[PDB]
Amino acid sequence: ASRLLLNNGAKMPILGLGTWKSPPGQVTEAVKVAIDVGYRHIDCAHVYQNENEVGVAIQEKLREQVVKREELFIVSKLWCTYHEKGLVKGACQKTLSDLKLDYLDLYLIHWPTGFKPGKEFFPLDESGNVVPSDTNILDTWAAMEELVDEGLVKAIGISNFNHLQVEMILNKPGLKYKPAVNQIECHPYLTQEKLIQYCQSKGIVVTAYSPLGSPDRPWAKPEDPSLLEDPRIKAIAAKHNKTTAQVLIRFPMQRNLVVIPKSVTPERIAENFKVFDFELSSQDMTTLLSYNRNWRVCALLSCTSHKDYPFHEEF
Ligand SMILES: NC(=O)c1ccc[n+]([C@@H]2O[C@H](COP(=O)([O-])OP(=O)(O)OC[C@H]3O[C@@H](n4cnc5c(N)ncnc54)[C@H](OP(=O)(O)O)[C@@H]3O)[C@@H](O)[C@H]2O)c1
Ligand SMILES: O=P(O)(O)OC[C@H]1O[C@@H](O)[C@H](O)[C@@H](O)[C@@H]1O
Repeated sequence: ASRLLLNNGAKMPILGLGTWKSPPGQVTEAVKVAIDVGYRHIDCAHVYQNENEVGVAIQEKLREQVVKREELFIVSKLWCTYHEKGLVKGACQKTLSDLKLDYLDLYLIHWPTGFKPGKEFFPLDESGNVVPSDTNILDTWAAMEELVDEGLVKAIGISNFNHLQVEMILNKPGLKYKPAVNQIECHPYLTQEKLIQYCQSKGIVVTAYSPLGSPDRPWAKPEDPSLLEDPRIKAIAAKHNKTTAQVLIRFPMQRNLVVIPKSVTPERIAENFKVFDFELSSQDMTTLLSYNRNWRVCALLSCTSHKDYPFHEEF
């Protein structure tokens, strides 16, 4: 239960450490602490601008022999400005460089939406809108498949894909490698029952991101819902003598999901690990599910008119 079996035969640790918003000056210590504490799965991305510093931590713990490379499960993601078939290998290689590794365990397409290649992560026109690429999902998928054949990555997957977009890849003529993982937003306010049931029926593992509601998202507001401070969730935690964070992390785990909470605080990274040793009742689970309000932290709102925008479909 500490690891789930992927369709490529590998085993993915059900708990991982997230690194979006982890400042460069703090994330090396954060990752060293996590590995020491017993984390074996780190979620990364080129767009987080801190992979070099994550890589410093991974190298220090490998050199120290705290972990063997084979025990670690390192994830990164292909950013939207590199969807072109000819840019994919290079994007993967730059991430490998920064992280100081010679293969990734899992490489995800970060969003289904391709943007204009360039130095800008969000290329804008003079009208301030995001300039798309004309690339499609299937071509980018074909490029990702040959990363597997080249030995650069062990498995490939997708992130923020809706079920029709997953369908598209699954029905691709001559599909060689299925998506191993779809990483999506999921917590009590966005429970994702339909999509999770869809992916799990197709043998695709689901990873829940922003499990605590991403209280540090740069676009946060005061009137905004807060999971960590929902009295109903505080109550379920009190009953178990756990923290509301530990309840919010255990919740996806009991849905057979992988979950990747972010912290750069050593006490919280430790607190977040102690979630293997208790059980939410079925009443707790059904209750937590009933809190769904279809509320999204990450709606990629600047791309709502992109041909590949994922969140117009029901699921
Ligand atoms: N695929 C995608 O498009 C996508 C999108 C969003 C997220 N993700 C991944 O999912 C990871 C997690 O999502 P996220 O960063 O949005 O947020 P999250 O994990 O839901 O929340 C992180 C926030 O919770 C705080 N926190 C962590 N543990 C806590 C605890 N024990 N008690 C109180 N506060 C706690 C953290 O503070 P401190 O850090 O100060 O402790 C941080 O401010 C990301 O870092 C990224 O790796 C992927
Ligand atoms: O950074 P992620 O949430 O993993 O997804 C990628 C992008 O989407 C949102 O978060 C913002 O527009 C940026 O902070 C980021 O460049």
